[PDB]
Amino acid sequence: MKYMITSKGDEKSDLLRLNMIAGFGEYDMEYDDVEPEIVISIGGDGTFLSAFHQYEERLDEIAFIGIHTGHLGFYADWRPAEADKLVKLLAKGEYQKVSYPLLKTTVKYGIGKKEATYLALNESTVKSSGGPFVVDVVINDIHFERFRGDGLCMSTPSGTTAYNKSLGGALMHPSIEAMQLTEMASINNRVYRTIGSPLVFPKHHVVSLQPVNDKDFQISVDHLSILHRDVQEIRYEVSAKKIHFARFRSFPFWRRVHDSFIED
Amino acid sequence: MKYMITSKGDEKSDLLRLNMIAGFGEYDMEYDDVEPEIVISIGGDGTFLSAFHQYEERLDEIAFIGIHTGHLGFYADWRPAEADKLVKLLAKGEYQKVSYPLLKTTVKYGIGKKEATYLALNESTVKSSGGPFVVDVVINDIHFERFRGDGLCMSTPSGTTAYNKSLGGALMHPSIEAMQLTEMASINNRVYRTIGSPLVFPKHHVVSLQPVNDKDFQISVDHLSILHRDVQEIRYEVSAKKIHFARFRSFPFWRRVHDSFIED
Amino acid sequence: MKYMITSKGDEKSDLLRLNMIAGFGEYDMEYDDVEPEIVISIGGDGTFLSAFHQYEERLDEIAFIGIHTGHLGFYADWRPAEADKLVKLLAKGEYQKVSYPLLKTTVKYGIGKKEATYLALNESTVKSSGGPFVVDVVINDIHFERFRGDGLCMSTPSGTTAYNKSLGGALMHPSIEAMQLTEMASINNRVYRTIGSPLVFPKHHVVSLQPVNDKDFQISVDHLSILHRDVQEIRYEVSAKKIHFARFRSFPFWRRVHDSFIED
Amino acid sequence: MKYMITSKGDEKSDLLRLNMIAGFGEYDMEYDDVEPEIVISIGGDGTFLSAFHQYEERLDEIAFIGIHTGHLGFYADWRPAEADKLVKLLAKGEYQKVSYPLLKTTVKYGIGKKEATYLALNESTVKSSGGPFVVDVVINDIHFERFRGDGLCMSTPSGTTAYNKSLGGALMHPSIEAMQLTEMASINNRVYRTIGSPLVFPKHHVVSLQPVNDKDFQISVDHLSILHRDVQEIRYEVSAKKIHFARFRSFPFWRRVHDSFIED
Ligand SMILES: [N-]=[N+]=NCCCn1c(Br)nc2c(N)ncnc21
Ligand SMILES: [N-]=[N+]=NCCCn1c(Br)nc2c(N)ncnc21
Ligand SMILES: [N-]=[N+]=NCCCn1c(Br)nc2c(N)ncnc21
Ligand SMILES: [N-]=[N+]=NCCCn1c(Br)nc2c(N)ncnc21
Repeated sequence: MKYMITSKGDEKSDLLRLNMIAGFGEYDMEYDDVEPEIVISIGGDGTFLSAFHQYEERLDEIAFIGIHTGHLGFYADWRPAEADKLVKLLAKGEYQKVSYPLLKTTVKYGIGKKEATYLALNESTVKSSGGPFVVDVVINDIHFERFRGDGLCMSTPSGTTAYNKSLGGALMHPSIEAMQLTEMASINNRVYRTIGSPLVFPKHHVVSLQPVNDKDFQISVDHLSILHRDVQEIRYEVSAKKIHFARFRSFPFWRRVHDSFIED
Repeated sequence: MKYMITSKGDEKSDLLRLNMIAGFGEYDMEYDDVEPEIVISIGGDGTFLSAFHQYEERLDEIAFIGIHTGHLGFYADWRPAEADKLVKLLAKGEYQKVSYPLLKTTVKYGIGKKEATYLALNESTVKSSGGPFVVDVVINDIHFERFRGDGLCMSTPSGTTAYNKSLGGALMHPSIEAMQLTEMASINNRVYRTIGSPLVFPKHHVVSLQPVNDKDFQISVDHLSILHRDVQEIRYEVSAKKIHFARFRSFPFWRRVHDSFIED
Repeated sequence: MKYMITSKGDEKSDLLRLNMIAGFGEYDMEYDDVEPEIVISIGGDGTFLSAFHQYEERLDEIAFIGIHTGHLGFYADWRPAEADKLVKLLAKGEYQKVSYPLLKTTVKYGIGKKEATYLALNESTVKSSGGPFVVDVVINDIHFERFRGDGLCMSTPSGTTAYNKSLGGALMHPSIEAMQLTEMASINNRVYRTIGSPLVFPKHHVVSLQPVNDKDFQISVDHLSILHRDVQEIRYEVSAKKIHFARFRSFPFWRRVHDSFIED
Repeated sequence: MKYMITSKGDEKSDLLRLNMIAGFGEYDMEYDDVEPEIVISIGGDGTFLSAFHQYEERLDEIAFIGIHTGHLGFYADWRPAEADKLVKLLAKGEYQKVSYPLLKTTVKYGIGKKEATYLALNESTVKSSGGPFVVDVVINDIHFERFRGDGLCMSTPSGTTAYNKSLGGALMHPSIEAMQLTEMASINNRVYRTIGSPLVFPKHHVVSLQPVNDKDFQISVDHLSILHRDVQEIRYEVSAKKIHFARFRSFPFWRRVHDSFIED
């Protein structure tokens, strides 16, 4: 079938990519970076994230594979020495697939700008444009808290091992369809109050951020970060779309967690 | 149908119980504390927990209701002033039910003791009998970490607002079938390593605690706490059984979280 | 003696300032905002911080007083109703003074820029200009750690109740001549390692931040925040200068902590 | 002068002790475990702590030395290979000394028990005898908070790298004469409130714990832990006594922190 390969750009990843392309030539495999059914990432998790966002409009027809040329990654979790064996089973077809949930982000503005929607594989964060960050947090049309601090982070299940982890969030198995909200240096006293604990939301729950004074926020989605003007609402919810991985052997998530944070 | 009412034992709760019993006499309602279909708790969450454990062998034929005579509780979430209105719709039958997941705990010993299983509504904790607490944490037959510290806590979703919250755990909506493991003052250095972050496990995942040197542990299940001798394994997993609540009006979990921790 | 009064700018603070000026006219008190010996701040802690930085070159000849027109502040800790009584003892002379330690910040550049030194009453923070923040932390010419994360915060003792507190730092009594370093969402795994815990340094200890790749950092000193280019080193140490307060009654720091965070 | 050596009891430490005793015989050194001026500990920090408490009534006439036969310790910070060189300079006399602050603990009872005072090198902790732990925290005769949770920990400066560190406390240089109080899984909601942050107290500040309902507490001092009955007050303050170390080369505290927690 149609496939393509993205590379980190260094000497190790480019030559591994050329080797896999040459190996794919020995099989009925067509290179196509416009409508691929198999997208292979070579480098790190950042290389995988770019590959995800390059084809986020055909997620339902693509099975991703990540190869790490450096340290082990949560998405690029196959060593370069397994590249040749990867080519065989990838061209043989007939492989099982694993799907992870994604985060949907919706940004609404005033008159002049159309509602913008984004799709995140790791997390989406909100900070202020320069002054103090103050927003009202509304959960399913119910006012929950007035947050004051550095910012907030909403994470996918597979994204919990990234920025979410550094903020005290919990690591959840990617088979749980949920999203997790964490705080960034919240100010708490007798007058200002936040929950403090991370919050885990199931499907169909809508978490809304609404400005109090400043309407400009620095919003990030994975590696992309843009300053948004005249914002009326930020809307978070578990996406109905999922990312599909090609599965060729058992690499449990908790083993991947152990290898990355305990030892390997 | 058959019903019964437990009371905290103070003057406020006993008289409210007698009032509801008198009100139930005006309807086709039989008092039975042996095979009740409706169990009403009056007092606090601790009173509700005792009512849960008193009838944990007929959870599939009982719809629980909690009434708080003091502050708002996560299980006893109905004010005493709504008692009369509660009697009407409770005796009218025809009400919807909400189910929360439970935690299954299995304790295995050597020769002489039979495997003991417990059912928790909030959480189960493990500490040492006196010396240092050291256990190996095994996730789905895979060694994950060697934990050294004060202890560990495995929480239900609805139990996340209790002891789990005090240990840095995340608050998760009770509709998510999961369990959450948190650490208690773990020692970390160059030689001893733990994950630190809380872990959220889905259904069918088995988390096992195995001793290293001492085989005596102080194991708690909700309010009950017993010293266990000659322990070979502690086994945690989401229970196949659920607790059923009688639903008479919308009291969202996140609103219950807001009223208890933000303001009311 | 010579005195001056700064105001928050709102209607409540301006009229209180005019009242105190009129009261000072009944005594031998000269208004001078060039060489004052008494600087009175009316508003909040932010108003006090501006007054501190306006006269940070004559700290050894000025006794500060803070008046809070809103909620209680750690520096503006006198209610407006005590203004008249404040005027009497302030003009009577003869009052005791309390001194708090300050933080000295030194920023070194390459060729073209002179070494810049700053004096902070609360804290100084360092973040990246846009990309990832990575610095080597050197303590008394000894390499301690390579920090990767959002940033770092070095706090004065009296500044520990501000941004330091939101980052997990400890609250220390302002009579202890020290400074406290805290982390901002540090990334930790098997390859990247930080201490995690806050660090408290005594006098004459020098903590140095040295770049790894990017040499541009967003450095803050209290409310001021400037992007610094071509930075070679950031140097932190307890300042030899102290801020002097005029003391007219016992308001213990721990009581001030209790009133602000527990209840009042 | 008079000296003595304590051993961990294993084969490595006993033989190293006999070797040092034989080496001391080549000099004017008298073995005396009743009135020694030099106390050498061989093993780990736990071996050093026992040596400290064995001679805590002659701390002003003893210079301690710690030798670690296993991993590096904060008190036993000299490798076994430096034992022979240690004997020479120890018998040569003429060495500088370093002093660390200690924590004084005072426990008061009702009629029948005399006030008991303890001296801690690391920390003192308080937990409940079985039920819930609730105490009022009084700072310099001022009520600060009502603590509810698992317990509290008051640490010396050098003790901050031990149990204090596991509870989120800050690491402070042992030259700062202070003590640090940390919380153990405190319950916080709209009705119950604690400061949360660790607190650092200078000399002459008195922190008092007073019971609310239960008067039985499990009080620990370093490795010793005793259940105290009918307790009226627990009193913490920086001790006027200090522990003296013999200094033979520069091993900075922050380097000792780096070697133990970052890498070595
Ligand atoms: N070291 N490093 N890189 C910074 C982190 C990069 N990263 C990305 Br992108 N995704 C993940 C992830 N799911 N879990 C952990 N880390 C991640
Ligand atoms: N104050 N107080 N009581 C101590 C806590 C009692 N508690 C029980 Br039991 N269950 C819960 C729960 N699910 N969430 C919060 N708190 C709970
Ligand atoms: N609410 N509010 N204002 C944000 C915090 C303002 N602030 C300043 Br400035 N100094 C301090 C301080 N020493 N302790 C606490 N807070 C402070
Ligand atoms: N691994 N291990 N042992 C458990 C900790 C033993 N320990 C003792 Br005792 N004192 C200290 C100390 N000052 N800093 C760190 N650790 C200590």
